[PDB]
Amino acid sequence: ACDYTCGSNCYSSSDVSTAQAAGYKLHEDGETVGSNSYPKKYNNYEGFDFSVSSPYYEWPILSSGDVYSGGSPGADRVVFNENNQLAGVITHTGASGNNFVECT
Ligand SMILES: [Ca+2]
Repeated sequence: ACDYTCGSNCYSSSDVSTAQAAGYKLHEDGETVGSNSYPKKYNNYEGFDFSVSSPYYEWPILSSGDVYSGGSPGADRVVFNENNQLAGVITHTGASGNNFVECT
């Protein structure tokens, strides 16, 4: 089964854990990767019920299972906070322009 489903993408807890670890390390190092510069600050304008406190940061999680290294980031993102706590997994799949919907 999928622990998280973003549109047609299936993710296991292992996959979110791995993506989060990479994003958080970049966060600690003050570094970013890709043309859009990830990890970047996540603003919760959609008002998703996370039980972890802000600030929040978004990092791409890839359907391939590969850790994001540049190139196309796809539509899915792992949201983590300043204390390296997982807030959730979101996606642009099925949302107009910059809206996000939560993975199921
Ligand atoms: Ca996987």
